[PDB]
Formats: sequence, C-alpha cells, structure tokens
Amino acid sequence: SEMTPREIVSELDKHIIGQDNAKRSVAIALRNRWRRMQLNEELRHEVTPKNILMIGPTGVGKTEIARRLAKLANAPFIKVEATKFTEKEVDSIIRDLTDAAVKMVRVQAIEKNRYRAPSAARQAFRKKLREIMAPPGMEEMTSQLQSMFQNLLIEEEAAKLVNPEELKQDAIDAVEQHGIVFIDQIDKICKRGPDVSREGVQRDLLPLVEGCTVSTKHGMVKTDHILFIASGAFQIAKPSDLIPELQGRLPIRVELQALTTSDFERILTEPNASITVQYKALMATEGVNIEFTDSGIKRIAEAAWQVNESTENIGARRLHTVLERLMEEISYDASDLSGQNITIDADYVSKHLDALVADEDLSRFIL
Amino acid sequence: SEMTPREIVSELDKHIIGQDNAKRSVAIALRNRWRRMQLNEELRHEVTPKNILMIGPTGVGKTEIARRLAKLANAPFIKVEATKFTEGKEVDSIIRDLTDAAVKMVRVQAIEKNRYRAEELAEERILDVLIPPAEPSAARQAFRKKLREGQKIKDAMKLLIEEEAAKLVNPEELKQDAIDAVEQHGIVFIDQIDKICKSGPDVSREGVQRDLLPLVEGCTVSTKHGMVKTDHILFIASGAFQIAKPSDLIPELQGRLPIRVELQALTTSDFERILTEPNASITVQYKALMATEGVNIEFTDSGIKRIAEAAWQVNESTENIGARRLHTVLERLMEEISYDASDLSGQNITIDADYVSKHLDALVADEDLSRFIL
Amino acid sequence: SEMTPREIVSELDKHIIGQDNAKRSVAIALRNRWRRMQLNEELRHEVTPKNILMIGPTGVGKTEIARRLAKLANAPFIKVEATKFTEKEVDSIIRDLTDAAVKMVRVQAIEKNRYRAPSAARQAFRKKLREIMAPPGMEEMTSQLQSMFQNLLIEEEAAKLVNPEELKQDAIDAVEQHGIVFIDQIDKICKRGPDVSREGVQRDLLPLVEGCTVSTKHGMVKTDHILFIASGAFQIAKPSDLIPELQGRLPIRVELQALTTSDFERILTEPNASITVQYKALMATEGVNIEFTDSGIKRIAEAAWQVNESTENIGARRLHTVLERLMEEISYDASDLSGQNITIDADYVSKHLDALVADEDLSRFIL
Amino acid sequence: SEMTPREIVSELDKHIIGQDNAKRSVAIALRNRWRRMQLNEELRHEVTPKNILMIGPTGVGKTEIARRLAKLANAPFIKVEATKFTEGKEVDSIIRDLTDAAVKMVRVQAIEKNRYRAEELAEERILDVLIPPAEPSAARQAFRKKLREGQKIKDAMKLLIEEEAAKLVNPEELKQDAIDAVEQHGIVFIDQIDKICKSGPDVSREGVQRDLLPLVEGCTVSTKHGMVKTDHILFIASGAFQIAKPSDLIPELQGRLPIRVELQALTTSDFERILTEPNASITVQYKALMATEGVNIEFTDSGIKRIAEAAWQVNESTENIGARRLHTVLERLMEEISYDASDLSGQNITIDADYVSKHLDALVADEDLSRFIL
Amino acid sequence: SEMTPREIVSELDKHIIGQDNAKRSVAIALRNRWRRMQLNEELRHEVTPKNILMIGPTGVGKTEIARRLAKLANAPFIKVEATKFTEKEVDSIIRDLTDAAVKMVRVQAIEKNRYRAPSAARQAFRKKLREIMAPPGMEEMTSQLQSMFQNLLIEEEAAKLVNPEELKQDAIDAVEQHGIVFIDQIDKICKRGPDVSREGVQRDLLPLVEGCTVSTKHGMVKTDHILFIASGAFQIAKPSDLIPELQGRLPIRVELQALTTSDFERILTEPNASITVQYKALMATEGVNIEFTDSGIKRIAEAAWQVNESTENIGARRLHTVLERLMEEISYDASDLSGQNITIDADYVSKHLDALVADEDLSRFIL
Ligand SMILES: Nc1ncnc2c1ncn2[C@@H]1O[C@H](COP(=O)(O)OP(=O)(O)O)[C@@H](O)[C@H]1O
Ligand SMILES: Nc1ncnc2c1ncn2[C@@H]1O[C@H](COP(=O)(O)OP(=O)(O)O)[C@@H](O)[C@H]1O
Ligand SMILES: Nc1ncnc2c1ncn2[C@@H]1O[C@H](COP(=O)(O)OP(=O)(O)O)[C@@H](O)[C@H]1O
Ligand SMILES: Nc1ncnc2c1ncn2[C@@H]1O[C@H](COP(=O)(O)OP(=O)(O)O)[C@@H](O)[C@H]1O
Ligand SMILES: Nc1ncnc2c1ncn2[C@@H]1O[C@H](COP(=O)(O)OP(=O)(O)O)[C@@H](O)[C@H]1O
Repeated sequence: SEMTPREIVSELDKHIIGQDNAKRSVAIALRNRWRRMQLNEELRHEVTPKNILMIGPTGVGKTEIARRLAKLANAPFIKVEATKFTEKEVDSIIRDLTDAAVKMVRVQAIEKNRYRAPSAARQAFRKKLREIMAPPGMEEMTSQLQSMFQNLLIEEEAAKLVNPEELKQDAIDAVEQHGIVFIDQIDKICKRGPDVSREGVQRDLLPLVEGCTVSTKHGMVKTDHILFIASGAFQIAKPSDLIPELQGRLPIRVELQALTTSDFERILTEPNASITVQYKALMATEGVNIEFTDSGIKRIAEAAWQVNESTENIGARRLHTVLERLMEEISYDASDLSGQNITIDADYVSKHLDALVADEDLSRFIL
Repeated sequence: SEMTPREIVSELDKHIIGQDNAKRSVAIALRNRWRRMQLNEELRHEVTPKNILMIGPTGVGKTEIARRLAKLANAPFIKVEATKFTEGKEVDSIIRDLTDAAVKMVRVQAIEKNRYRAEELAEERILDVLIPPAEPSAARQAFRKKLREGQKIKDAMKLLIEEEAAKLVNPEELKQDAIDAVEQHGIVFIDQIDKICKSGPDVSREGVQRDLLPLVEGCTVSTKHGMVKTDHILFIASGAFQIAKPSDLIPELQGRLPIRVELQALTTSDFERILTEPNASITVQYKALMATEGVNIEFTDSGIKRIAEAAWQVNESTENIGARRLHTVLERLMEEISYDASDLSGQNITIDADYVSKHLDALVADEDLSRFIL
Repeated sequence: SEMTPREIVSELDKHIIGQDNAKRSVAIALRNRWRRMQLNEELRHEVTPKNILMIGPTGVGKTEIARRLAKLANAPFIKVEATKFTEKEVDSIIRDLTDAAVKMVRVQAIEKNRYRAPSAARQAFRKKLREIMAPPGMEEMTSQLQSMFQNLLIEEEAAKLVNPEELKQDAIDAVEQHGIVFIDQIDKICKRGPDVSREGVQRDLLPLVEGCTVSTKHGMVKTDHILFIASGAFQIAKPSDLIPELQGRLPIRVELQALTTSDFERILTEPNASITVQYKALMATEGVNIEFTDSGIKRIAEAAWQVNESTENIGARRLHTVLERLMEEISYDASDLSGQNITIDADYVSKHLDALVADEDLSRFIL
Repeated sequence: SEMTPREIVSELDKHIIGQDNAKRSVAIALRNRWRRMQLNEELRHEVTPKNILMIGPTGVGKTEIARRLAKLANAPFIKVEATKFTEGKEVDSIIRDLTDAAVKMVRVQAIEKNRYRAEELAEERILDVLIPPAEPSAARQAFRKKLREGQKIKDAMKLLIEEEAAKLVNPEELKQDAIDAVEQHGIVFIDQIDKICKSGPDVSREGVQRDLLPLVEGCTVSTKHGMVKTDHILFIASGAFQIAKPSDLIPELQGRLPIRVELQALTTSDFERILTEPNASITVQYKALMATEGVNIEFTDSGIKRIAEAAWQVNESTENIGARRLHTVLERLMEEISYDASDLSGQNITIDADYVSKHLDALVADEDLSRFIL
Repeated sequence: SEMTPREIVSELDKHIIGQDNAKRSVAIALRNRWRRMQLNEELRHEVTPKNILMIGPTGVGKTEIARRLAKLANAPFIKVEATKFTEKEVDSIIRDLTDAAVKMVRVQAIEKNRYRAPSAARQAFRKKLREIMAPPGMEEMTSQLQSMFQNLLIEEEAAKLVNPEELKQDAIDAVEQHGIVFIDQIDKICKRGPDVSREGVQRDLLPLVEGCTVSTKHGMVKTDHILFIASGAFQIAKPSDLIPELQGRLPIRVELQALTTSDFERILTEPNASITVQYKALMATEGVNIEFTDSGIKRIAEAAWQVNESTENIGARRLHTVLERLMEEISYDASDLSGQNITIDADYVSKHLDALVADEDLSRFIL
C-alpha cells in the first residue's frame, strides 16, 4: 500500500483511541516498506525494517495497534508470548506466520474464484433456482503423510480455477516482504539482576531479526525484511537490560500512556464496532433496542476506573467485564423483551454496579 | 575467488571502518582456500582451515566482518550463539541450518540464471498457439511485438517460467551444489564463545566445547539435503573474554583456532566515519528513503559530529552497546521528518548541529529516559 | 594387512614423533587381527580385540596414533567425546562409524570405476578433446523418506558400474572385522569420589565392548570384534576408578610421555607433511620460497615450551598457534613477495615472538 | 534342546570354573522349558519361567553363565544394566534390542543353510550361459570343472547367491522365527539389580522396578519386527547385594524370582584353573596367536601359578575386579613376546616362573602404578 | 455373559482362596454390565461402570481376582503401575488394551477358521497322511511404515477366511463394552502431606474414567463404559487423599484381609492348577511321582509365614520362593529318579528349610 504516515494514523484512529505516538511510530515503519521498494538494487538489501518496541501498562492498546496495522496492510500477522520459549523451537514463529499467510492468500484466492462460481426457458428455471499415531511434535508430519496416502461444484470449480503452486509461492513473498510479528511481554525475558534461560531466549530470537533462513513445509522463508513489534510493561526490567545485539535491532522506541477515564468514555463509543455498538446490534437481533445515555457511558467508564484503582489495573480490558456484568439481565431477558426500547441511564448503571464496585472482595471475582 | 589479501581488506573497508587487524586475519583465511586448491592431492587433505578467534567488546564489527566476508565470497554463512546449547538442541543443527541457508542461496541464485533463458523459450511456447508451425515468420514477430508490449492468457506466461526453469535447472546439480558450497566455502560464526569457558556450570559449559570439537577437528553430519563433511569449513569464534580468557578453552579447541585477533573499541571519530564513509551507510539510507517521498536531507559535518557524540554519551552514561547505538539515536532524530516526509515533498531539509541538539540533548541529559528511548 | 608390529611402528614414525610404547601397543592390537583370521572356527569367536587405554597429557599424540593407525589399515574410524553422553544415544557410535565406512568404501568403489570412465579421424578428435519438517532426531529419517519420494556421463556410468547392494554389505564387514573407535577423555566419566551420570555412561558403553548388536539404516552391525581406543589424562581420576566390567575390557594400558623441547624441534620438521613443510608449499603457491634455519626451528620450539610452562600446557598444539603468529606477516604479503626467498632465522623468530611471549597476559589471548 | 540338567552343568564346566550351584540353578530353568512343552494346553499357559537371581561379587562368572547358557541353547540373549533406566530411555527397549539381536541371530544362521544350496543352483544358472539348454551333458561338466577350479563373469557368482538365498529364504518364516526365538527361547540378563533397591532416589530406584514389573509378570511389547509377548521369557538378575538385600526389592518382584543362588568368590586356585582348564582359555588363545607368527609358547605350572598370584595381589592391593584381572596381567606379561613374535618365528618360548617375576613383580610391588597399568 | 453374582464368585473360588468380599464386589460390577444392556436407550448412557478400589497388603490376591475376572468374561485386560507416569502418556493404557483385544479376538478368529483348515484311493492317502531408524516413541510408527512398504496353507486359508476389517472393529466394541483395566499401587500417587507430580498423575487419569476419547492406530476408542480396578496398600496414604474428582469415580470400596497360615495351606492345594499340582505334573514329565503329605503342606505354609513375620511380609508370593527352594534337589535329579515315587513328608520339609528359616540374614537372600 502507498498510504502516507498520516493516512495510516487516520485509519488507526477509527479503531484505537489516542496513543498517537505509537500510531506515528508504526506508520513510519510501514511507510519505509514502500520507500524501500523505490530504491535501487543495492540499498534494498542494506536497509532493514525499523522494528518497534512498545512500552506501557497492560490493556492500553499495544496489540490492537499491531493487529489493525497488519489488517490495514493485509499483511500476515502473528502474536507470540516470549515466555512460551522459557520451557517449542523459536523457528515456529515463521512457520505459523506462513500458515496464516497461506490461509490468508487462499481464502483471498477463493474470493477471485467466487463470482465466477440465453433461452426463454433457460432464464425461467434460472429464476426459479435463485490411523497413524505420533508424538505431538510430528502430528503435523503424519497429517501430511496421511494426506499423501489419501491422494495416492463450488469445490471442484474453485479447485479447477485455483493455482496451488501460486498460492504457496505467493504466501512466502507475502511473508518475506510484508510480514509482521508481535512479541508480547518481551520485558519478562530480561535479566532480573533464570537469567540464563531468559537471556537464552533473547539469543534464540536474535537470528530471526538479524536476518536468517527458516525452513517450512510450505517452503524456505527468509526473515530479513520481516517487521517485528515487541512489547512489555518494563516496570521490573528496562530495555537496557536486553542483550546489546537485540537493542540495536529495535531502532524505534515508544511509550504508550495509561488510559484515563475520558479515554474509557471514548473507547466505549467512538471506535468503529465499539463494544457498546456490538451489544446494540446483539439486542437488535432479539428485537430489543438499547440506548446508552452520555451519563450512563460516563458512569460505566467511572466504574471500570474504580476497579483498576481498587485492586488491579488491567487497562481497557476492565471495560469488557463491567459492561457484560451490567447487561447480563437484559441479555437474558432480551428474548421476552422483543419490540421494547431499553435505555441505559445513569440510574441503571448505578443500580447494577455500585453494589458490586463498593465491595472490593467481590470485585476481584465478579469483575 | 582469487582475490589477494589486500584486495579483501580494501573491499571490507567499503563497509567496516577500522579494525584492520581483524580484516587482515580474515583475509589470510580466505586466501588459504585458493592456495589450497592449487596444491596436490595429498596436501589438500592435510591442510585445514585457519580458524579465527575474534576478541573485543560488543558492537565493534566482529560479526559484520564475518558477514561481509561470506557475502564477499558468496559463501554460505550462519551466526550461532554458543549459549544456545547450554540447555536441549543438538550441536549438529549448526551444519543443518547452514545447509538450509546454502540451499536457499544456491536456489535463488539459480533462479537468476533461469530468469533469462526461461523468458525466451516461454515466448517460443506461447507463439506456438498464436502461430502454430506447420528465420522467424513475420507473423511470429508481429505477435512477439504485441506480447512484449503487454496484454487464461496473461496467467500462462508465469506457468511456463516454472516448467522451463525446472527444465533448465539440474536438481542433482543444485542440491549437490549447496553441499559443495558448504563443504568448500562454508563459514560459521560462533558468537559469545567466551561464555562457555570455565563446578556445576563448568561441566555444562565445557560440555558444549566438546560437542563442538568434532565439527572443527573434522566429522560428517547427516542432513535431509545430503551428507556433509566439516573438514574444510571455516569458523569464526568471538567473545569479549573479560570474564574468561582463550586459555580457559579446552586444549583441543585452542589448537583448532590458529589465528587470534583483538578488535579495538570504536571511538567517537570512528562513529562519524561509520555514519558516512561505508557504502550504503545508514545516513545514505535515510537520504535515499526521504528521497522516495521527494525530500532532500543533508547532514552537516558538525551535525554528523554531534550524532556520534550523542551515541557515545549514552554508551558511557548507561550501557555500552558499540556502534549499534548509532541506529537508535539516528531514527530518534529523524522520526519527525520520517513522519512528515509525505507533506514535505519538494523541500530541501538540512540536518545541522542546532537540529541535532534540539531533538536529542533533552533526551541524552536524562539518563533515566535514555535507557527506555535510546 | 599382513604388516608385522615393527612394520606398523616404522610407518607410524613417519607421522608421530617418539611415544614408541604407544606405537608398540597399537601394533600389537592390529597384528592380533591378522593372527585371529589364521585361527580355527572356534578360537575366532572366543578371542576378542585387545582394547587399549592411552594415558597422558593433552596434545601428546594420543589421537594421531589412532588416526594414522586407522588410515594405515584403511579401516573405518571415528572419534567420540565420552562427555557428549552426559546430557544422544550411545548406539550412534556404531551408526556414524558405518556411515563413514560407507563413504569410505563408496569413494573407493568410484576409484575402481574411474579409469574405465580406431579410425584416423577418431584419434584426431580424441586428441583435440584432451518439504518435510521433523524434530532433529528424525531429520535423517525424513531425508530417506524424501529420497524415497524422489525415487518414486561420469554419474550414469559410475552408477551403472557400481553395485549398491555390495557397497552396503561390504561396509558392515569392514566395520565388524576392521573397525576402530577412539573414545577421547574417558577419564572424565570416572567417579570423582554426577557420579551416577558419569558411571551411567560407562554402563551404556559396556554392551558395545562386551559384544552386542546395534541396528542401523545401512544394516545390522555387531560390535564383537571392533577395536576401541580410550584416552584420558587421568590426572583427577585413575583407571581403577572405572567400573570393573570396563577395566577388564581394556587389557592393554600405556602411558604417553610429555613432549620435550627437542620433540617440538622434531615435530616441526621430521614428520611427513610437517607444519613447516605445509607453509613452505603454501608460500610456494605465491611464488615465495621460505626456509627455516635450525636455530629458527629451535627458538620456535623454545617459544611454544615457554607458553606451556607460563600459563597452560596444551601439548604440541601450541606449535600451531605460535607458527601462525610468526608467519602472519609473510602470509599476508606473500602475494607481493612473489619471486623472493625469505629466510626464517633465529633473529626473525625473536623479532615476532619474544615481545609476545614476555607478556603472559597477552599470551593467554594471542597464543 | 533336550539336555538333562547334569548335561547342562557338564557343558558349563567346559567354560565356567566352579560356581556349580549357579550352574545347577540355571540348568533347572532351561530344563523346565522342555518340561513345559510336554505338558497339555492348559498347564503350558499357567506355568511360567523360574527366573533366577544371581548374587555375589563382580567378575565371578555370573554373566558368563548366562552367556554360555544362551549360547548353549542358541537362544536370544541381551545384558542390560538396570541403572541405565534411572535417568530417559523406556524400559520396553529391552525387548526391542533383544529382538534385534534375535533377528541378526536367525538371519546369519539362515545364511548358513543358504550357503550350501545357493552354490548349487548358482552353478546351474551360470552353466546355462556356457551351455544353453535346447544326465548332465559332458560339456556341462567340462565347464563345471573349470568353474570350481576358479576363473562381468567373476562378479556374477556373488549376485546369484543373493537372489538364490533370497529365493530360498522365507522372510515371513524368518522374521517370525526371531519372534518365536524370543518368546519361546529368549533370555535377558539384568546386571547390578541390587543398585535399584531402596527418599529421593528411592522413588526413582523403585520406579525402575515397577517399570520392569510387566515384563516378568507378562505383557506385550510392540516392535518394528512384530508383536512380542514376554510371558515365557527367562530372566537372570544379578547384584552384589552388599549395600541392599533381595528383600529390599518390591514384593511383586521378589515373587517373580523363585530361584536364588549365591556365587562364591574366586580363589587363587580357581584363577589357575581359569587360565588353562576352560575350552579356549586365554592361555590357549595366546598360544594359538603366537602360533600364527610361528612361535611356540609354553606355560609352566609354576608360571601359571605366579600369574594367578599376581592377579590376586592386585585385587587385594587396590580394587577387586574378579577374574577380569587375569586378562590385564597376562597381556602385560606377553606384550614383549606379542610385539617380537614376527622376528621370533621358528623359536620355542617358555613362560617360566622366572619370566613371570621378571616382567610383573616390579609392577605389582608399586601399588601406585598397578592402578594405571594393571 | 449372563452369569449371576454368585455364579461369578463360585467360579472365582476355583482359583482365589477366601477374600469373598472382593469376589462379591467384582461380581456386582460385572453383573451391572449385563443389567445395563437390558435398559432403554437413555439409561444406558447415564449409567457408568461401578469402579472398584481394592485395599490390602501385597500378595493377597488383588490382581488374581482382576485377572480371573477378565479371563472369566473373556474381556480385554491390562495391568498398569500408576508410578510409571511419575517420570509415557496416560493414553497408552487404552492403546495397549486394544492391542491385547486385537490379539485376543484374532487368535479367537483363527479358532473359528482352524477346524475348516470320497474315492477309495483318496481315503487311503488320507489315512497315510494323518531398515528405518527412529527414536523409541515412533518405533511402532516405522513398523507400520515398513509393513506398508512390504505390502506395496494354514496361513493362506486363515487369511482367506478371516475378515480383517471385522477383527479391528470388533476389538473396539470389545473394549468399549467389556474392557477392564487394573491400576496397581494407586496409593503411591496420593499426597504424602512430589505431591504435584503425584496428584498430577491423578488429573491425567481423570478423563479416562470421566469418559473421554483416545485415538489409536486400530481405531478411535471411547473410555466411557470401561471398568477400572485400582489397588493399593493405603498404609501410608488413605483413599481420602485421592483428588475429589477421582474418589467419586470409585463408588465401590473393599478391603482384602491378610492371608493366614490356614490360607497358605489351602492356596497350595485347593485352587485349580495350584503350584503343588504344577510341580507334580512337572516331575511326572520326568517319570517321577511326587506326593505331599498334609503335614508337609502344613509345615510349608508354616515356613512361609515365618519369613513374612521375620523380615518382610510379601503375602502369598512367599509360597513360591519357599516351594522352589524345597524342591530344588528333586527338580535337578528328576531325570535320574525316573520311575520312582518321592514323598514330601514333614521331615523332608524340615530338612531342607528349617536350617534356612532359622537364619534371618540368609532368608533375606535365599527366600
Ligand atoms: N486506545 C485504544 N482504543 C481503543 N481500544 C482500546 C485502546 N486501548 C485498549 N483498547 C481495548 O483494550 C484491549 C487492549 O488489549 P491489548 O491491546 O491486547 O493489550 P496491550 O495493549 O497491553 O497489548 C483491546 O481489546 C482494545 O479493544
Ligand atoms: N567498524 C565498523 N564499521 C561499520 N559499522 C560498524 C563497525 N563496527 C560496528 N558497526 C555497526 O555496529 C553493529 C555491530 O554489531 P556486530 O558487529 O554484530 O557486533 P560484534 O562486533 O560484537 O559481533 C553493526 O550493526 C554495524 O553496522
Ligand atoms: N609424537 C608426535 N609426533 C608428531 N606430531 C604430534 C605428536 N604429538 C602431538 N603431535 C601434534 O599435536 C597434535 C596432538 O593432538 P591429539 O593427538 O589429538 O591430542 P591427544 O594426544 O591429547 O589426543 C596433533 O595435531 C599432532 O599433529
Ligand atoms: N568361574 C569362572 N570360570 C571362567 N572364567 C571366569 C569365571 N569367573 C569369571 N571369569 C572371567 O572373569 C570375567 C567375569 O566377568 P562377568 O562374569 O561378566 O562378571 P559377573 O560375574 O560379575 O557378572 C569374565 O571375562 C570371565 O572370562
Ligand atoms: N486368595 C488367594 N487364592 C489363591 N491364590 C492367591 C490368593 N492370594 C494370593 N494368591 C497368590 O499370590 C499371588 C498374589 O499376587 P497379586 O494378587 O498380584 O498381589 P496383590 O494381591 O497384592 O495385587 C498370586 O500369584 C496368587 O497365585
């Protein structure tokens, strides 16, 4: 895509609220992709992706930026927990990214084949018509062996139209050129002064960012120009605790601000397909019409902020648990309330929540 | 390649700055490869690669020399962290991953030779349906013109490239080429070898050395692409050796590293050179990148001087990461231009010393913030 | 081979310097091989190889004796570090030995097929003419499955002349009859009083020497008559610390003496293809002629002995690091010095080395 | 085999010296196999092998009895160290490795039967090209004579041995024979079982016993060669039992070892017998080996007496390894003759008591040296 | 089978001596099987097997009851040591049970094909006539791959008569309906207050009893209606120490009494194919006739009880070691004693045993 950095941020504002510095940082990395293609043969090999390190408390949108970014560029995407490797091989990151790129380009290939998939009597009828047991590591291998053994109209036409050798070669080029990976909670593999096992994971991840080659059943993939987005609260450790070889491979740094009560009020409504809009369409399925007052949206955001300050701050994720606890009575009766217009006023919010928010011992369970 | 040792160093000077001793040492190893092939049948077996042990602080260009060296020789290359084997994976995976890189290397390079001939015969194939045969016919050329001018039909040209490139390629000559490329030209870089030197960990630390021993003394490893022998593979080990010393390595390993070299720490003056002198230096990279948006950036000598001073202060204020600090500092300076470069099309921007201090000095002043941002 | 023990030692003297007791011991074991074949059917099963245990400091030639011995008998050979199994199965020793025996008999089969590989116009032109992804353990298995899937003029003729069923059956008989294995640093698996894991390796190695059967993709190999050569400094532990079942399986013992300065002077020159001869041929490739004075060879041996006495004694391996440090200037300028005769006198040795040998702190790095 | 228990002991006396109780105990187990086959369908299932537990110091011939016993019965055999499973490998590998030994055993023995008939039909095949058919013809014999006299042609005789031996062999009768050989005749020796007796290690020690339990109580193990049942396999466990006792074994395991026997320690007199009396004794072995070089060695009775005394002193001076000490002492005495035997062809050497003391007493006197050399 | 609970116990009395409460408990579980089949479609899914937990010292017959029970019902059977999983997957229990069910139904299928497997000259002659190397986990997989590669008159007829698709489908129905599993020494995986690894095994076994599905090369097996019989001394821990999810899945509990001297006297003779009867038939093979006096049988039982009270009580298993120690002289001379009638009187028992039983230090080895 040829979108300029401001055009990228403007699209991210349709989903993510605030955190513009993180939006500006990801826009720079995605714009350098298009900038690299316009360069000559020599510079395209020397220039490498400007990988980003997001820093901030949980639930502030570090992942949603990476998700919407890859969804914006139609790029292959995967999220991985860095701690998973403290105990799987690191090369699986590129494998799973390709398997997602395969299904992505494949279902997209069906889209091109879908729409392809007269006598007066011809139009008349046309109008009326309208076992192999293996350990877990090789379970995917025995799958392919079983599919090889089995080998030895929408389905037959789409198979006739599709080019399987093209879809497999394309997904590699979609990964080598446009791929994106998100390494969540990278701060937890930094040295606490386990430090050998923690820093050992950093060394195992190093070739993926330094440019290496990973074999896959779909083909041979190179990790040279893949973009990476690490994230971590970095409250315990600091980015300087990362190994020097890794710090130099994350040229862009950014800190995401903690969300405020006003941000919660915006997140509930402004973003496209916001959670409040979702239940409004859900209750519309039952014939019920729900409407949230601005005071009702205010106290909901006020309720989530209190739980985060009372016990544990989980970020905007607290909005999900609170909203479902508020609408639980409506969602159950929504079948019997068909044809009725329900209003979520400030009194309705205080009725279903203030008794719960007041008891911190209960808030740790119900919310 | 038949390059003489001075020709190797001069090419390395186009990328690496300074560290001439490490350049001279790697040049001797690569020259011994060509010197060996000229020898008789007996001496070619007895002579073994002169493996090198790089020593110095991190980020001084130890790996870059090995990378540019293998790229100069078009040789298979892989960087392996010696600490990966402390936990576990088998050591033989080094040769396995090296061949996989050599497979993709010889394959993509073989596509470069097939990129040309395939288009000719693919044109001859597609012209057989337009002008079926019963000097080129005049209609054979009249269609050949409209084809090159541009035009399932359009999908068919891509399918013939595969069938012709597969017909032109010799897989037994290709999959066996990567084996010849590994056995004859292969190169391996073993980073942070000093950390496996020497009671509990000393057994597991030195155990990794003995697992690595057959690879340098010569052995044979089985791979899915074939059977590879490691007798003539060149190896480059590196380590800071501040906690331990090369003498702490097992004696069988000290004798397999005949060349030793220490790399000097980079100075502020070297940072200024790294920013500009090397071919496709990072400052040149950002210049051509902003050029893509139609902006012309230019760095003043004092502007370059203050970036190197900025990266040096962070390395001294907190942690010294070598010349890697130049990358984090530069993008932090250019982040405002890189975002606005779309709206700044047609303008000539100048990175002066005042601009560098405006965007950086406030950050370098706070060491608490430098650890997070730089 | 029908070589007598003195004929074996005489050939080993062409490579190894001194250490005659170890040369005499290996000659006895190799001669018993030929002696066993002349015996009747009963005694050939009861007699077992006289395995040897070499004892001495590192770098005194314990391995070179085993290497030249197997190279002298054209026998399959492999070196293994006993500590590798403290963390691979022990049966891999026989597998890798066969894979080396296969490549040995195979390239030797090409030698027999190589030389096999008129009209006046006939002689005239004759004159003008002149993806499957698996864990690391089964990577070799998927190789064979991939080679089976692919199955389902020098190359075509050598394949037409060779007998693949013969080469595979021969390599087994070459292993079962003439095979040799070298177990380096066996002293490190003795009990230090880990002792369970150390002695556990001794128990795992026991069936290989007591006569057992190991399966291999090339075939079923028996370890009855394979010769073994263990080695260890035995400075910490002693051979009596080995398990009793293992001590009885090593009937021959020998101690290799520490090399002296005079031995270094001999090792540099006397052995065939000595290291000094190697660089002389290497510098001859550049058109340069190097010549070492007897005083120059003396001070080189004197230099290596000082480093071994100053910090750590690595045996004759110190000669390699010292010599390359001395010739580093010549090896770099050898291109520009074409047609010149360079002499390595005693002054040249003292110029490039005495400054380094004097500083022990630097000798631990550069040498 | 239908050998009676006394016939078994008498054959074991040809190899093992003394230890008659262990010979009588193993003979009862092997005789019960033949006794079971004579029984009806019901009793053959209910009766199970009388497993034996050998007890005594190392090197007294516990394993040799089990080896000669299985070799006497031509039965599959394997020795497994019980401590191997403390770390890990599965216990079922015992039956897997046993079948692999039984596969090679029945295969090489099947080659012995095919060694004969194949040569006859291979001759009939090669005579068809010399005298193509349109009582043996006179030319059929005239070529058969020149063939047996000796002579691709020479390579062809080897290829027909494979095709005929493969045609003569019945693989379903062979690969299934090794299964019958394991199930009906299989024997397993479990060395040092006393070391897995009984808090931390006691769970892992006794855990191995419970993993071994299904093999003796009866079970079924899957192998690549087939499906094997362990109900009728004989087992022989051994251990010094100085740290622990057989009562320390798990109760389900004590009941599966109905026969118990203690092996006495070997004396100096027994060493003298071991050197000479057993068939193909080591002294006989060195005699026939020096014979190959054309030397005739002869050991005096006092010379044999002083070798046994030499091995005994080392076992008492340092570590007692049993009769294994005889091997290390003997070769150390014969190492000078074994090297010179080529030049000594045609001479009669005599190993007297003076010769034994000349080469050994200096070594036995220094206990510091005996640990390294003997 | 339609056997009533008393008919089951009456058959168990032919092998097991006493312990009637355990015989009554297993009879109830086997009778509920037949009772479930007579129920309607709904109740057959809701009713689940009444699993039993046997409690008592070792060697009192806890396993023989389970063995004879499965042999009585011709059901597939397997015994497993719960401690084996403290270090194999638990799903292997169902796999090995099916492999035993396959061989069971297969050899039973040969029985149906066995009996199927005229001119005067016809009756006359009729009268005169009368390499792939894998780690241990996938060794069974490579077996099937090797058998697939090989694929690509009693034997040919039985193969022609048998229905291989029927034998594989039947063994699953034989497991899903009639299967039985015995988990020995379940008391050792209870918490001692390892407790995580011990109770972790209890959680891994839970789905097998709670009704789950286990894949197998023979087919997909369901563990819903499989009967299970756990056993343990429960001297250290108690059944209440088991996890609550497991206690509810063992509705039947029973304690097996310690065997007395009188029971040993009965076990030696009364059970069908008793050990004394076995040696009588064994010595009959040698032409010898052995006969045990009631006083001889008495002192044998008295001897075994003394060893159990002196050192360690192994239950009725002590009878095996004692009897073989008594008959060792006869079993060796039985060949030379052909045609003789030997009597095992009380004096014969005291002669061969009292010297051994008196020495407790020797009893720990010989007996
Ligand atoms: N700025 C924001 N705008 C809109 N939604 C947000 C924002 N920040 C957080 N959220 C919501 O909260 C959740 C944040 O989770 P996530 O971004 O995965 O955590 P983190 O940011 O710690 O990686 C998302 O489900 C998202 O819908
Ligand atoms: N002499 C040099 N010339 C140019 N760039 C350098 C030099 N030394 C270091 N760099 C830069 O700093 C980084 C050094 O990292 P690397 O060489 O991998 O570390 P090490 O030298 O410790 O192995 C590289 O990204 C490289 O671009
Ligand atoms: N007696 C000798 N004669 C010739 N070269 C020797 C001798 N001893 C050692 N060397 C040299 O030193 C090295 C010895 O290493 P090696 O024999 O593998 O160590 P070790 O003897 O401890 O096993 C060899 O490369 C060999 O060239
Ligand atoms: N009674 C004996 N007769 C002959 N040789 C014996 C005897 N006892 C021991 N040996 C010799 O000593 C060694 C004993 O080792 P082994 O029997 O395996 O040990 P263990 O008896 O402890 O299992 C064998 O090599 C054997 O040749
Ligand atoms: N009541 C009994 N009747 C007959 N034999 C018994 C009885 N109890 C024990 N036995 C014998 O003792 C042994 C008991 O072992 P087992 O039942 O497996 O131990 P546990 O009962 O502890 O599981 C069996 O071999 C059996 O022959």
